[PDB]
Amino acid sequence: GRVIRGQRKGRGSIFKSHNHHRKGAAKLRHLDYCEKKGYIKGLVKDIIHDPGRGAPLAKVIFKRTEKYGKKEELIIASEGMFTGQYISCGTKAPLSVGNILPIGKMPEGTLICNLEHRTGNRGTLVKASGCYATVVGQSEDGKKTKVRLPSGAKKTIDAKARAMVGVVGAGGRIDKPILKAGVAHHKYRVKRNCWPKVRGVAMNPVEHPHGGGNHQHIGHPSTVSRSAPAGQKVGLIAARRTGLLRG
RNA sequence: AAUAGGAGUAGCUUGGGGACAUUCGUAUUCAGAUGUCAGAGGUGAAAUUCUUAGAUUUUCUGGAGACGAACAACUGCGAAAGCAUUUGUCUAAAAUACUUCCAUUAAUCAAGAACGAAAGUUAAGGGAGUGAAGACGAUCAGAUACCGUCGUAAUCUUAAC
RNA sequence: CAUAUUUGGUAGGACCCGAGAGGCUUUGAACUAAGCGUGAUGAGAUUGAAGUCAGACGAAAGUCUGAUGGAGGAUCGAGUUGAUACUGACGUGCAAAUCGUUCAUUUCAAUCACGUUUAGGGGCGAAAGACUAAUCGAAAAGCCUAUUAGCUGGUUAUUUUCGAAAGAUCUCUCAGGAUCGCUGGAGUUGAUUAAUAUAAUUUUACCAGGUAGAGAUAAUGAUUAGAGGACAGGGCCUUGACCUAU
RNA sequence: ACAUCUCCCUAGUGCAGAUCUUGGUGGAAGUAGCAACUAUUCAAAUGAGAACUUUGAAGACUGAAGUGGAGAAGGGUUUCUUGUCAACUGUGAUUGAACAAGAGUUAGCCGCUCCUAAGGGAUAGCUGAAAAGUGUUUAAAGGGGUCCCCGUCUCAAAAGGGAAACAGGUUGAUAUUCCUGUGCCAAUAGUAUUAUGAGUUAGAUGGUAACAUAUAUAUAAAUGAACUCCUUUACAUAGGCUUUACACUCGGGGUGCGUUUUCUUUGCACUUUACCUUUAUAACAAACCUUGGAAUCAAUUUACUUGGAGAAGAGGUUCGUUGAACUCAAUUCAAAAAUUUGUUUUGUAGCAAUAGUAAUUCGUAAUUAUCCGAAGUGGUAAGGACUAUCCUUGAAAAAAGGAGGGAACGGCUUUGUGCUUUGCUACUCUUAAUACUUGUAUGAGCGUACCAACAACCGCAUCAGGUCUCCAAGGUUAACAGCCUCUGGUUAAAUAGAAAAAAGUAGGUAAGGGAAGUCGGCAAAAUAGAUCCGUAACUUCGGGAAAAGGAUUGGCUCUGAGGACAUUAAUGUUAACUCAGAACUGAAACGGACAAGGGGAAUCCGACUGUUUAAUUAAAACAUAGCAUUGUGAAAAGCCACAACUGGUAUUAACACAAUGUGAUUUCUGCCCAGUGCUUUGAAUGUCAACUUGAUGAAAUUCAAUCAAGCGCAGGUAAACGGCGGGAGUAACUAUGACUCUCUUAAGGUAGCCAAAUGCCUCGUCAUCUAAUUAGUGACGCGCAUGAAUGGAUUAACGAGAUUCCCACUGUCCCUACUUGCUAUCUAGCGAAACCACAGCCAAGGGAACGGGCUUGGCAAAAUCAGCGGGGAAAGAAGACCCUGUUGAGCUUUACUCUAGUCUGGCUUUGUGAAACGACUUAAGAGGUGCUACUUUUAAAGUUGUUUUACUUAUCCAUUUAUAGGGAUGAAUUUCCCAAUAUGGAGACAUAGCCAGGUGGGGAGUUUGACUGGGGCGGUACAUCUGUUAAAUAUUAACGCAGAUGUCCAAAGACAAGCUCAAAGAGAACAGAAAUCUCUUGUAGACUAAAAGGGGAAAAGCUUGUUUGAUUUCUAUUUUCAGAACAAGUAGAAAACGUGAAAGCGUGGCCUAUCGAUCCUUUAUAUUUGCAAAAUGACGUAAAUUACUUACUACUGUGCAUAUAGAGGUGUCUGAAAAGUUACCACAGGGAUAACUGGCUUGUGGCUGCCAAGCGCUCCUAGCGACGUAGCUUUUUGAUCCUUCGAUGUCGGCUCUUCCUAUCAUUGGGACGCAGAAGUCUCAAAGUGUCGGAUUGUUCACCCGCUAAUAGGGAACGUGAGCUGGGUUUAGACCGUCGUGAGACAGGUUAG
Repeated sequence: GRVIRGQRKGRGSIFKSHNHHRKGAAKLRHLDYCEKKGYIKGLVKDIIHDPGRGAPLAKVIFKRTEKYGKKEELIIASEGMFTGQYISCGTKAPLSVGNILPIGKMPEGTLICNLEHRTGNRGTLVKASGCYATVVGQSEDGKKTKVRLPSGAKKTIDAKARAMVGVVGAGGRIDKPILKAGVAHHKYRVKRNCWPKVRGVAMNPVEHPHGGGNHQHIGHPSTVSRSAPAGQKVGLIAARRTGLLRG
């Protein structure tokens, strides 16, 4: 028939992300010898808003270890971070909020954010506003550490991999309801080309397979296998249970 | 200076009074193991139910929610509602004592206000057991009930009511 | 056998003309769609949120009342952007959608410009199969291509001679085809001896019949009456059936 | 230049036609027409000629959102002057944006040009046959530095960023650009001179401070390297406050003109001032500093702001506005004083009056005189300080600037080696100018007309269309509105004139009533501005709301309220306009024109602001917040793209991304996991692939064996798809049925809801509204076919929403009339088209069944002008409807066949050890019936295959400018101990390649018969068999009739032999109507496998005996019929037999039915064959023996191929492997075929009869009239398919006319069951009449009312170039039911 909207989205085109307002990639400090063996203290010089990210960025100054003068990083701002706050990063760094530490050096039940799945990958996990991970265990012979993702899922990473003490800024953001369609427009204007998000069942069956039927019938199961073709994967892929969640 | 009232001061006074943090125990439950081999659960009496893919039963780890038993009483505190693990913090309270201070401040109170079990509402968590609803097996003259097995909403916490 | 010409059949454009299409390679986003960057543009009025002040009452908690204040995808609203209705005018137009009057829109999901992105079973779509340059349920350009068409239309001087069928069989066959029938040409045989062969004809012989007719007293199926006789019903008598000729 | 007919060859060889092709041309026709946009007149001039050329005078208009200026796109000499009139300038034409000849656009400073962005193109790579797809990503690469330190490139904005020019003048046409004047900017090489200030005997100063300081012609010059850090460039929206400028107004003096009978100390015009001088100062909102030290809070804005983290106060300083303000400068005199203040005189601060304006005189073109005092409005624009909002915080680089840092450092003379130590003291900097040398030592290139539409661009064109941006006067007013005015512009629009009716169109206006109108109050009218009152139900408490409903409003003369300055609380000087009150006044008229809500009572749907079908569609559809759901923790994830490599989501990370469903609020969301889905666990486990492994054979082969997934088994899931019953009985009246019973499911509909845009029946029943209610509204609810995220139920606000009603209101209507403009009309001018077989009076007839022509009748006498719509089955477009095609296309599925995707298994890439598990080999032993022969057990001894695991170098990922080996809100630049692949992570699994099973409407390609009383459900008349239809040989059709068929049979076959059946009567224990037995009678009345019809009695039936001929081979034939096939038969023949005593009979069934090509498969069969140069018995039988000896032999490997014979099947049966769907559709045909008329018929409908049994007290017939029976008609409905599908416009209403009679009334009568009054049946009669509403889509129907009565029909179902568009019936949409679905519905609804 005619290609479905989700399949059309991957052709790239006008569906590339709206990066104009966005201030640079939010990746943490890279691992180095100074971080590995000791620690570095830096100063948070400014806090700035990014709208692609759910929370602010923090402009942090370190002094060039291999050379001379001042170097600026962009860290994700923890809640309770402030301008003129001192941030410490490294193996021998003290335990305190917003510090950047290997997960092995956290005491259990601590709350942390900006986890990395491998050492020096620069905070690839736990980046959204108000969010946090919990350390849920430390290996008896070391090397591994067990942490709990903000989904509630438990995962085991190497102890060497870094994370950032405390919770991400701008928490409770989802608690306010969306007031109006213009507010929704302003949100999508800085995000992605993705909206208005029209129903599939309304359309021609030709142009979305939930479509057709004189009185807008679905006419076929809405639960789809993950083994299905991409153009067939319009419905609920690999749906273990459907209906209202209960218990 | 009231066998009235208020305020003070004193004592390693008192107590499950209130709030916040903290911490322990146990059963239960889940997951990971563990060893068995036929039944195990369940009742007026059974069946529904679970079990050879190893149930029930044994012992161990790790997690989780829940509660605080026995001790514990013609026992304590609280305005009442209500309040029982450990320690800490912030708090209030009454009596006793007083050759301490005040000098009638009082009593009970339409109006108005605060707090107010259980359930109910609304939102976030959390959601183990228990378990309104609901589902089966019976029971029985029939039984939509008592009884059995399963089991959502709720019970728990925060935030409003 | 060779050769000349013919006519018929078959393949080819094959009597000329006619589709809807299908494939291949390019070209378009000046319109229009959605997105982006850089810029602009939006008379005038109306309502009067929060906060602030003042005053009043209230033991208290608190409550009122008047200003101030200046909120809102708030209100009306010229214009701008549209385009509801008059099924208005117009309907060989001023115009292959205009014009008049009415009406919606007017501070935001706003409007406008320019530049820019995404291209054909592809895009893009606040979904109507919408739009993608007077082009769309698959754009434009060129080609395979003179595509194919059992179907529609047309198919050109003269005289003379013979002159039909619209039955049949099989057919994914019923608007068609093939093959039979009927027709023509060409030849040969027979014929010329008033004949024999021969014949949509009768004659005399000779058969074969079961339709019209006719029948119920011949059978079958019906079917209306009485009469004569030796198992049953009614209330020793009567009714029937049943036999027998009608 | 032409012939040949003398003969003969050859051909692009003969036209009326093809909606033929091409070209020309007519009738239509001097007609249609030249109608947007308020208007021209007079005179003159030019010229051949003037309504529309030019000049003047008038009249007018555009009316600062301008037909006015400017600019962008686009055009491109269209510009301008000078000519000019063949054609053009839809009239005229002397005009011209036509034609001809020329002329004309001048830049260091305005743009472009430059910079980067969104973007684009490449290098580096890497893929891909290439083409291309990508773009730092596995690089030995443009800059700065005494060999070192940095670095992907490149194009991309004529509105972002971006140095630097203004004023006046001037041309026929350009001017920021030419000219005059004044400036501004960037560079501006070397050397030598000079002047300018610094510093020296290697870097100034003041100020407590914030900070300030060079005034040289010229504010020049105030040390500084590497290496660093900032800042400008550089940014949203909204609301007020404020400052300046231009604009606008008033008042005074000065100038000229204007009005001037009368009045006016009047009206108008002019009274000018730029950049540039870090312009100097003044002023002010801010910011900051010194002092100061505040609760009794103060300072303070429209707004709140600020303060011991130091406010008020006092005194400064800075920035920004501004741009001659103010002592600003000079001079003067007085005082300060060894430099400062006061007073006088000057000056538009320079630019600057010489330039501008109004003037004034004087002619070759020159002079003179003039040019300024106060203020107010708040319209533009900009800035400022602020304040608020975002689940959104609002580009970048080039370029420029500031700060940190502390590298480097006189000149002369001289040893030693550009470096170092000694001796000496105008020197070292720094701007500008000059001279001299060094290529020629200053200013690149492009654009610059005109239009910007009122004719230059796009629209096929001087097209009422479209087309971006800025400039914005006066009055009225809220006002950039509307109306009128000044500046500037224009009076051209494809024409004029004359006349003025119809008709048209744009407008007006109308008595009395007031929606009786129609689809609907459509249209039109009424309302309407402000100020003052007053404002309900209901409500999510915000709204409703300008609700509703009232009142007031002119002009004049008064009164009050609201400022600013300065004299000590009073007195003065002095302003803008707005409000409020009161008199008087008038035709109570007054928002006067001008703009300018109609409302209410309700129902229904969508909550809302939003959006949509460009040109028939704005909504009830879509979006939307809100609710809910699924998947995914990550480079080996989700989700998507690409051929490949590689991308995108992703500058991402669960408060996230992707995928869905529902759709504000409110209230809730019952049951079912069976079905169809999706999903969870797996060797116990059924099935289930390649490779692999073993067994077999001589091998090919043939066999087994193997934890693959999948399915299957077993769970989970309904806010997955979806679904949600039927009967009986039952209560002291009557009724119903809580209650009882029951079959049945996966569950049997719970909360609700209703004849609702949801109820077939149905216009359901009751109310209520009305006058009348199929409508509306409230109800009821066994509901064809309501109902719970298919979201149900309920909702205020809200609507270019759908619907009803009421009030005001009205020319909708009674019932039309009068009127204006513009047209029409007539003239002059210019001047088409569609259409057109030939044509053009009727009536009837026949006819292809409705004729303009034909036949017979009526008839029929030129030419026209103005109209009009009866006809030309008028025009058009190859019927969009319907049917048909072995044409399509679109769409869907559990149609057929695939396939991208995807999962899983296998092999390669793919290495190295260790442990555990098996096999094999070597060592030692053992056992057996005569110098000679054989076989077995044990080592975990030696080698090898497997499972587990460790290791990394393969491989893969990540990371960084590839930066110390491991262990205890400053500033950073010239340990100790242990140790001796860029870094981690993953890793022989991935991955990739190649195979393989599975999944796979994501995508591809395709199929979805025929007959057919149209199409379709149905049937088979589609292969067949009987009788009959069938008309006496035979032949013969229909969806003719009555039927049968797809077999059955080891006997029900074959032969022989014997027998006679059905029945009836008469008899016999149990025993009867039927049981068995007997006698008599018995032409078949039985039976013959099965249909129906034929035939059959010593049988063809029944019983019995023997058997398998129901056998092999072959003809001639007969049937169907081609006289092919197949199938069925008949008569024989050649065999072998079976049976009978023999004759004989037996080649299936007593006869007429019981069935299937090619290709393919399979088993039979053969002294017959083949597998392509040869062979496979067998060296057989002989001889020979040095050997490639020599003869002679019917019988010769596996496998495949044949040949002949069957069988396995095609029932759409002379033989495709083939489902749905289109109201999104297209094409080819079709009157070979529906829906429309007509036609035939008249079943059905309607009308009229005949009769005589009854009814009519009594009485056949006054009136009736059955049971019966005859006609007529086509206003009924049918039957039909002759006519038309290259089109006869598909219902109804309105309007308008005519015909009929089968008369309802009026006229004349007849009869009566008739006393009259009536009334009833009836005849001549078609002259005349036959109505208002309510309800409808409506013929019809049905109320209410009038009437005098409210008859019935025809006219192409009267009447669409007469209208209307409500309805059936295009494309959008809704609900129910049905369909898995897409979709469907003479089911309902809205928009077209």
